Amino acid sequence: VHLTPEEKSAVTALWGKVNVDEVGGEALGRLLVVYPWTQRFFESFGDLSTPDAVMGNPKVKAHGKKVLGAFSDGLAHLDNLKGTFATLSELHCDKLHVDPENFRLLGNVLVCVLAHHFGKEFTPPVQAAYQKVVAGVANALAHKYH
Amino acid sequence: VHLTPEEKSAVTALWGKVNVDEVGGEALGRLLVVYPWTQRFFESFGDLSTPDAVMGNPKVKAHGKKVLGAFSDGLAHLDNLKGTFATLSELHCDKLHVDPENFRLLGNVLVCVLAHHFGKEFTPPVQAAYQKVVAGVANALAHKYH
Amino acid sequence: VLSPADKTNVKAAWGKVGAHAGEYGAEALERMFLSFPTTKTYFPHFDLSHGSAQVKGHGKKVADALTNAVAHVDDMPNALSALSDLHAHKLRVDPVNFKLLSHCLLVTLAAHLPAEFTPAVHASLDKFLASVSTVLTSKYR
Amino acid sequence: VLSPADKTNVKAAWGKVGAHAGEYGAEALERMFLSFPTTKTYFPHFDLSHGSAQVKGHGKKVADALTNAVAHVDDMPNALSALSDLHAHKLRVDPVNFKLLSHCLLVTLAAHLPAEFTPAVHASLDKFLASVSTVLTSKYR
Ligand code: HEM
Ligand code: HEM
Ligand code: HEM
Ligand code: HEM
Repeated sequence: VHLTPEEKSAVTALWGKVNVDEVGGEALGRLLVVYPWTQRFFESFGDLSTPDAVMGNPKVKAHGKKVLGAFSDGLAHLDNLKGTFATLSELHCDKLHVDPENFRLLGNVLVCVLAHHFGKEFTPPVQAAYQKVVAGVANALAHKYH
Repeated sequence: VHLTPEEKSAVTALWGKVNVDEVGGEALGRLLVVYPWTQRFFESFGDLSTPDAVMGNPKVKAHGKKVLGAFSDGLAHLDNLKGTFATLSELHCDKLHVDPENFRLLGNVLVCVLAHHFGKEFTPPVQAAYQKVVAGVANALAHKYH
Repeated sequence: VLSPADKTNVKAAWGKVGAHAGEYGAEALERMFLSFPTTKTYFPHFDLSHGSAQVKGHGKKVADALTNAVAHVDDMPNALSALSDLHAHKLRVDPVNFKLLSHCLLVTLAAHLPAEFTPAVHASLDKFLASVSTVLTSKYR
Repeated sequence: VLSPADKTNVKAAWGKVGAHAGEYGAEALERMFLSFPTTKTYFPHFDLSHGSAQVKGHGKKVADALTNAVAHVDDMPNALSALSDLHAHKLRVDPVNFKLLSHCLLVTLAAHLPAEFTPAVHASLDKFLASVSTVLTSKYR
């Protein structure tokens, strides 16, 4: 993750202001609404028939918090994403059977959410740092696939 | 790049029988025919209005040989594609302005040409190893883009 | 395909963009140039520095084209006909780049339209831009 | 769009495959699973070892749908509507995978039809698999 010091502090600075709970639920909900086929993995979560059903679904909100908690923990180890995410990788591949492309779609959806919450504060340079971070994270979760 | 010892020997063995002249000509030629937009970089090569014209164009054939010439060097540097291709990356970005997505296109075409030529001998396991080489070469050529 | 609801959402979102469109296009372009540097290879003749005139000027042209497509949402292939020939025969931009710009346009809208960028609207806009991208790319070969 | 020459080029190439269709389909599937392992996540229920019967049987099915596509090249949506429904609403395969499968088909064809895989035929066959892909992902949302 060729992330420069300037890129690194920018990511971290912003991350400080994030409410991980509401952001993870927002991101996962949108993932499910914008790219409807990513619902195939969450049939046990209940009603996902309309936007409000998805965004308001408590299990979606609870799972999003779970996803973001791991992402944060990843932001604390930017120089070693692969190690940090290795077990999550094996899991998503061997047990859950999730096509890694889903990790890239979530990343972009997360960037839209951050953009949505911070407006002007989400400058183009800060967006550029985050794009590198979400690819790195996507790549780390993909790494142990076989 | 994570190439398995048996994958390595699989790449090297087959490459030993590759006719660089023929194959370089074919790959570049097909690139320009199957993906017409790539022709934008080779206007000075002359007539490229039809497949026969493209496949016949001697500047196309001469440049194909050069391209595989560089590719060959990479195969003896698999453990450091980045360093081996650093200068070429710089030229393709700063002097030539080639969108790296073109590298990926060439790789795939390259893979089809090897199959066309070797038939049976270009087995699924062999293809797999060459898909990795092709991607590595592509990623190394994009490395110094800024 | 775009549904009635999608069409409705797009008209509403772009309707609120209004007289900022051009600026949003310049920003969208700037975001693309920094987040995806390879896209710059199509603009070696441009001054790409922040605040550049050519950017601001090209930004406006892009926005005008999206405004026209929304103005002709039920006849986009014909309304964009010219733009399509241009990108396929003269410019010859690789198809993947269209996803990059589209993504940067959503980010730009997300940043500027807090109340209107609802999930449902985000979806519709994404489909819409994917539909534009497809038209501009339909005559490549 | 597929041009008349493209149509002719494909009907021609696909004709030679003739009875080898099920074999080539199986081979493309195998090439895909090894070359691009992420594609295996859509077949966790299949025995994916070399030459196993699930891959053989599925190979035949893919190729037959392809024969159906060639035979109905001027009317692909109608002909493939049901497959389009299946992939969109039930299997829900990410669109990026259609390219990997298409590439593997092309490799299989080039390996098996030395005389027939001319550059123009190569171009047409690629455009053709792309058209099939589009139709198969047209109802995703
Ligand atoms: C930012 C990237 C992601 C991270 C960090 C992440 C993290 C996690 C974590 C911590 C779990 C719980 C693991 C456990 O139960 O032991 C999980 C479960 C799961 N993940 Fe991911 N995830 C990511 C993206 C995705 C996406 C894109 C998908 C598919 C669209 C996905 C599919 C699933 C599924 C289906 C579960 C199990 C849900 C259940 O318990 O029923 N993940 N993920
Ligand atoms: C397999 C990846 C590639 C390699 C290893 C490669 C290698 C080379 C080499 C050795 C040269 C000669 C440089 C010199 O004159 O010093 C060259 C030039 C060039 N390459 Fe690439 N190339 C690759 C792919 C591409 C593709 C995909 C494109 C665009 C479709 C491209 C566009 C060009 C152009 C426009 C030139 C200058 C040609 C001229 O002299 O008119 N290259 N490349
Ligand atoms: C949302 C989809 C897009 C639309 C609606 C669009 C629209 C336009 C318009 C209106 C022009 C001006 C043409 C004129 O002067 O009449 C243009 C030019 C141009 N566009 Fe696009 N564009 C899109 C995507 C892209 C992308 C993805 C690229 C490549 C990254 C690109 C690269 C260019 C280039 C290089 C020019 C010519 C600039 C110059 O030489 O002055 N466009 N486009
Ligand atoms: C070239 C485009 C493709 C065509 C023409 C095609 C065709 C078919 C056909 C004919 C079936 C069987 C339907 C039935 O049993 O009635 C099928 C099922 C299936 N396809 Fe595709 N397919 C294509 C691409 C893909 C790709 C890219 C994927 C993802 C890698 C995929 C994943 C599946 C899966 C998982 C099944 C169900 C397998 C089972 O449970 O039996 N397909 N497809």
